[PDB]
Amino acid sequence: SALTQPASVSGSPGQSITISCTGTSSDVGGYNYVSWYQQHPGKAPKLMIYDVSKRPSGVSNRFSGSKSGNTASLTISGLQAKDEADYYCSSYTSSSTWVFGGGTKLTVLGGSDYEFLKSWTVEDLQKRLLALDPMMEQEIEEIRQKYQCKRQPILDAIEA
Amino acid sequence: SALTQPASVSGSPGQSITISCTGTSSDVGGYNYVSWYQQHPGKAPKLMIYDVSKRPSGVSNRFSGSKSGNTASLTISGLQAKDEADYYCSSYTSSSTWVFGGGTKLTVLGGSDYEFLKSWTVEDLQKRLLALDPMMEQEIEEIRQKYQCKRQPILDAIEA
Amino acid sequence: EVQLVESGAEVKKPGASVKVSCKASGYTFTSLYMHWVRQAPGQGLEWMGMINPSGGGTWNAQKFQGRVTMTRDTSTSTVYMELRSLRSDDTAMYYCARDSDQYSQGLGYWGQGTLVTVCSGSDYEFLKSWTVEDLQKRLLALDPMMEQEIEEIRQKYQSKRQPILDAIEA
Amino acid sequence: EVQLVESGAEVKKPGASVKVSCKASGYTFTSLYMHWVRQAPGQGLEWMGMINPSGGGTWNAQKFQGRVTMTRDTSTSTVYMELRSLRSDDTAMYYCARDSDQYSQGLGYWGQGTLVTVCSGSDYEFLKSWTVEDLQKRLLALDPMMEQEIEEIRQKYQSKRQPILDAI
Amino acid sequence: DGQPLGTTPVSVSQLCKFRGRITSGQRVLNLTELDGSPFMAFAAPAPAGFPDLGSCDWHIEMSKIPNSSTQNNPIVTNSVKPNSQQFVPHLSSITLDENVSSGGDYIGTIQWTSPPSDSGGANTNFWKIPDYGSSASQLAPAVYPPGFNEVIVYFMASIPGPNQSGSPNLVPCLLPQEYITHFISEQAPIQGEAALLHYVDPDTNRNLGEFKLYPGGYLTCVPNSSSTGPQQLPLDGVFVFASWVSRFYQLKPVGTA
Amino acid sequence: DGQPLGTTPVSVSQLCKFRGRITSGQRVLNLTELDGSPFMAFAAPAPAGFPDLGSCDWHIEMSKIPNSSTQNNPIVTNSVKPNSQQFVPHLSSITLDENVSSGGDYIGTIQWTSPPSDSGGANTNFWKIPDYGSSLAEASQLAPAVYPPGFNEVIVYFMASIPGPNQSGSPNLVPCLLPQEYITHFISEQAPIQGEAALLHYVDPDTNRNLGEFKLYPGGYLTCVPNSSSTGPQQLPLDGVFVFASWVSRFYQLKPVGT
Amino acid sequence: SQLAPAVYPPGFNEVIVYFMASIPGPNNLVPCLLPQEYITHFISEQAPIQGEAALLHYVDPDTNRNLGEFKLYPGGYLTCVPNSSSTGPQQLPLDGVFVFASWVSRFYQLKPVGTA
Repeated sequence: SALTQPASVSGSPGQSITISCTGTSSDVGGYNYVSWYQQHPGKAPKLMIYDVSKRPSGVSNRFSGSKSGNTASLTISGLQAKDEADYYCSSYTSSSTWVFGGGTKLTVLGGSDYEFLKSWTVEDLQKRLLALDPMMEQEIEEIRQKYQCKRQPILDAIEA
Repeated sequence: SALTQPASVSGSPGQSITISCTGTSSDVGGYNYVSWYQQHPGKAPKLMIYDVSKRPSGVSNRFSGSKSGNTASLTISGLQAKDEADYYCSSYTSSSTWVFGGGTKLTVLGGSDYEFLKSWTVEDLQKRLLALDPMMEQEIEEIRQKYQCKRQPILDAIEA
Repeated sequence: EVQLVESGAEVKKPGASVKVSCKASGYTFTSLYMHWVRQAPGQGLEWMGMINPSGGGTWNAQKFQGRVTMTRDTSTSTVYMELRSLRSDDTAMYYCARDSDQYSQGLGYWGQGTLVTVCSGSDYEFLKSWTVEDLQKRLLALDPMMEQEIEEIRQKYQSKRQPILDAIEA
Repeated sequence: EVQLVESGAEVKKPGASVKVSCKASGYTFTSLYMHWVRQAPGQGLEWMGMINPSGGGTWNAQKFQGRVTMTRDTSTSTVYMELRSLRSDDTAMYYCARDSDQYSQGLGYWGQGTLVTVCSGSDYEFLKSWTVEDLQKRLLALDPMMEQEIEEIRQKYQSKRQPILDAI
Repeated sequence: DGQPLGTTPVSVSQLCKFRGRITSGQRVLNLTELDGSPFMAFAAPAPAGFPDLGSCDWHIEMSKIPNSSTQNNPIVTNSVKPNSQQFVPHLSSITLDENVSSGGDYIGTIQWTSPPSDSGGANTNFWKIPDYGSSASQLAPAVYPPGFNEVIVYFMASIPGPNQSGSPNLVPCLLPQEYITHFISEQAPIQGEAALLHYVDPDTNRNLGEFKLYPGGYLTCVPNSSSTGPQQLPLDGVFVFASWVSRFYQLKPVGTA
Repeated sequence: DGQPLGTTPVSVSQLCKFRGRITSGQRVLNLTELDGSPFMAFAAPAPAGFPDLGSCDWHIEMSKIPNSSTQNNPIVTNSVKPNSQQFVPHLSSITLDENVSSGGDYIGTIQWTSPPSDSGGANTNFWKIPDYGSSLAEASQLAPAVYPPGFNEVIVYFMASIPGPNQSGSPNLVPCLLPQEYITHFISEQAPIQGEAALLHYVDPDTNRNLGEFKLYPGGYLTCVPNSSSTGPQQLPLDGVFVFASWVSRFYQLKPVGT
Repeated sequence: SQLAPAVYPPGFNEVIVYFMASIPGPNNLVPCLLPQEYITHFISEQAPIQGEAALLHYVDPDTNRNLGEFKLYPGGYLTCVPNSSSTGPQQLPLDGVFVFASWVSRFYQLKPVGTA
C-alpha cells in the first residue's frame, strides 16, 4: 500500500491552513509514529512534525500536526512565502516498514502584481534568489545525467 | 621529570642498533606500559612500540622494544635511511601522568661517500625524493614564525 | 555536528548493479539507524530500506524485496546500498538519512543525494542496424549540445531576474 | 578512517591565555581519552595532560599543574586546551593525540599540530616612543630578505638533489 | 528440589553474562566459564548463565575482566547474531559481528536486543531459544502447558531494545531467580505431584489468586477469560506455599470478567 | 535479623540501577524508585538500589523503560559526577554531565567508573561513598559506619570487578560487606539474634576442611583475624560455604586465618 | 558416543599419576593410567568395591617398607599428593610393588608423597 495525500493545497499568505494525510488502520491508526516531511524541490527534506503533535527543535511553532482516528493532519498557521514546498507524511507500517505519501504542492499565491514579494523583508527577495537556486540547477544535472548516456550507447553501437 | 636518554646513537646499515630508555622505578619499572616513538622532522610522530613489546598494526616487525628492570630498550634491525628520526620513550608515572623521554637521535652514516646512494632500492630512492620536501616544510614553519614573532609588536605599534 | 556524505552521482546501464555509499561522521555510527529514501524526479519520496549499523538488521520495503541488498562497515563508518535488475523506474534521487535522535524516529538528517540515472535505451534498436551507419556524424554532437545548456541557464536566468527587478524599485 | 585536526598556528603576546581546539571525527568521541602533547622547536616532546571526553576528568603534569585548563564539547566532539600566562619557553608544536586503541594505552593517532608562537621581545615599549615611525618600513624592507632565505633552503634543497640525481 | 537445569546460574550476577578469550584483530570469542574456568561441553549446553534470548540479535558490551587499563573507556560494543551457523556456544565458541582490536579475557552482558537478522523480518520473539549448536542434546527439557484449561504463567522483565511493534520489550521467565536460589539452598524434597501456591497480598493477607507449581520448575494457573489472567494481579503480592496437590487439582480461575 | 539499612535492595536486579524522569534537552534527572513509584526523601538517603560507589566518576547507560521506540539503539550514555554539588539524591535530583535530547522515564546502571574529576586527581577510592544530599535535617540519613572491632580483628570485604580505569592499573574491585544472597536470605527469614556475634566457618563443601573461622556481627559485616601481615582471607579459595557454627560473645578470639 | 570418562583430580592436590612409556620415533614418552596386568587381575576377581577409594602402598619387595602410598579409585586410576610441584611420585623407585590396604574416602587425605 501507499499513503495518500492531496495533490495540491491552496492558501493565501497570512492565515492558517491544514494539510491532510489519510491511511489504513494499521499504517496511521495502528501506531503513533507519523512524521511530516517538507522538502523544497531543490534540496533534501527536513523535519517538521516528526511525531504527531510533537515538534523537533529548530523548527518554527507555526507548523503543527495532529491525528484524528485514521487521518493525520498538518495544520500551519501564519502561512507565508517561504513554505512553498511539497509536503510528505511518513508513518510506520504493520509490515515493519516506513511508508511515504504522494505529496501536496502547497500553492501560495504572491506577487501577482509583483508588489507582494517586494513588500516583505529585503532579505526575502535575496532569500527568493537563494530560494530559486536549488531547484533551478537540478535540471542542469538532469540533462547532464542523461547526457552521460545519450552518447555512450551510440559509441557502444559503433563498437557493436 | 623526564626519562634520561642517550643524546645520539648511530649505526651502519645492516648491523642492528639498540636504543635504551632509562627511568626510575615509579616511571618505568613500576608499570608495564612504556611507549616507544619516532618522529619524522616534518611529519607527525606515530607509534612503534607500546606495552613494552606489543606492536601496533602498520609498522614493520623489525622494530621491537623491551624492558629490563628500570631500563627500557628498543631494538632496530638491518637499518636503512628511512629509520633516520628521533626516538622518544614514554612511561606512565606513579603520579597518574605520562612522562616523555629526552629524545634520542639516530642517523645512518651510510651514503656519506656518495656511492651508497645508488645502493638504495628504487623504492628507497623514491621515498627519499618525497621525504626531503616535507621536513623542509617543517623548516619554513620556523621561518614563517621567527618573523611573525618580531612582526607582532609593530602591528600593535602601528595601532598604538 | 553530523554530516551524511554520499558517494556521488553515477549513470548505470539497465540491469546493471549500482553501488552507493553514505559517509557518516561526527556521531556514534552504531547507535543511530541509517535509512535509504528514493525520490523520483517530480514524483515524491519513497522508502526502500533501513539498516542496522550494529550488525546485519536488513529490513527493506516489500516491493523491493529480493532487489536491494544493504551492508555497512564499522571500520570506515559507511553504509552501502546494492540494487539489482536496473530498469527505467530506478532513475531517481537516492537519499541516505538518519533519525534525529535515538528516540526520535524521524528522518531529518539527510545527505546530498546521488542522481543515479538508468540508460533508458530506445536508441540501441534504431542504431544497431547498418552497423556504424551515420553515427560517425552523430557521435560528434557532444560539442553542439553545450550551447543548449547555455540556452537553458538563459531560461533559468530569465526567471531569476524579476525578484531583483522588484527589489530595486521597492 | 579517523583523524584529528586542530585550529592552526597562532601568535600570542606572552602573559595572555591561548585557546586550542582539536576536532575529532570518525570514532566514538567518549570511547577514547584525549591527550595533549607539546614539542618546543629543537626540544623533546612534553605531556601537558589528558582530558576525559566523558565528563571532565583532567589530569595534567605537575610542572604544568595550575597552568593548563582542558575542557571538552560532546556536541561537536571537540576538546579544548586553554593555557594562561604564556612564557618564552611556552612556544611549541601543540599536538592533540588519542590512543591507538581503547586497551592499547599508547598515543598512536596524533593531530596535525598547532604552532602557538611567543616572542616576549627585548624592549618594545621603548621602541614605541621613537622607532614607531620607521618600524613598519624596517619590516617591509626585511620582508624580501627572508623570502630568499626560503630560497636559501631551496638552494640547500637543490644541493641535496644532486646526490640523489647520481643515485637515480 | 533445587536441581538446576540447562545453563541456569545460581545467582542473578551470572545472568546474561559471558566470558571468553578472543585473539586481537579477530571476531571469534572462545567462551569460558564466568569465573575464568574451562567450560565442559558435556555438562551443560552453554557456559553457566549464558544468555538464552533467542530469535533476536544481541548487542553486547564487553570489557577486559582484569582492569589493566588506566586511561581509556574499557567498554567495547559488539553484536552477536544467534541465528548464524557460527554461533555455537556448545563448542565453546561464538563469533562476534565486528573485529575486536585487543585480545584478552572479556566479560560482557547483553546491552540491548534488536529484531533478528537473516530471518525474513521476523520480530524479536523472546519465547524462542537460540540453536546453541548442539549435536545428542543436553538442553533443559521443553516445558509443555498441562491440560485441564491450565496455562503456564510467565514473569516479564524489560530489556532495552527496539521491536517491530513499539511494544515493551518484555522477556518471559519461568521462576524468579530468588525462588531458584532458595530452592538450590534449601533442597526440600518433593512430596506431591504439584505444589499449590497462593498469591497473597502481604498487607491484607488475601489470596488474590492461586497457582500450581510443578516439580519441573514452572508456575501455572487457570485464566478466568481470554481477556484476563494473572496480568491483572498486583505486583506487590507474595507467593505463599499452601499444600501439595495432584496434577488433577482444578484451580479456581484467576482474574476478572 | 534482617532489616536492610541505607539503600539496600532485596534482590540483585535493582542493585546498582537508578530510574528517573528527565525533561527534554536538560541534564537534571528526577529520581524515582526502580519500580517507577515516586521516591520519598524521608524513606532513605536515596532510592533503593542507588549506587554508592564514591570517589569516582560514574558513566551511566540509561534507557527509556517503557520501550516506545521501534528502530534505534535505546542505550544513552551519560556521566554523573557525585562530587558535584548538584548530586543530591536525597532531594530526588541528580544532574548528568551531558544534556539528553529525548525526555521520558529513563532507567540505567553504572557502565564504568573513572578516577573522580575536580578532586585533585585522586584515585577511584571505592571504600568511600558519595556525599548524598542533606540528610541530617530529615529522619532518614546514612547507615552508621562500621568501625573495625578491636582484638586484632579486621573487617572482611567481598570484592567484585567493575569496568573502568584506575590510576594504578590495578583491577577495579568494589568491596562489599556481605554478599547479596546473604542479605536476601536474612530479609526473607528474619531469625532473631541470640549472641553478640555469629561464629561462621568457611568450609570447603566437598573436602570439608575448615579453611578459616569468621565472626559475623549483627551489624551485618564479617570480621576475621589475619594470621600475619599477609593478606589473610584473600588466600582462601572461592569455592567455600559459610556454615553457622555457634553464637559467640564479642570477645571471642578467632583462630588466625591464612598463612 | 559411549566414550570412557575423563578423570579429574579431586580435592586439594591429589594429582593423577601416569606410567610413562617410550616409543621410538621423533625426538617420546606416552602416559598410562593402569597396567594391563592389573586390568586382567581386576577382571578375573569380581569382588565388590567398598567405601569410596582404596588405599595402596608402593612397598618394596626388598625392605618391605612403604616408600610411597597411593589412593585407588573405582573409576580406574591412581592418585597421590606430591610434596611440591616438582618432587612427587617420580622420585619413587621403579622396582616397588603395589598392594591393597583397605577402602578409604575423601576424608582420608594422604600424606605428601616424595622426597624434598
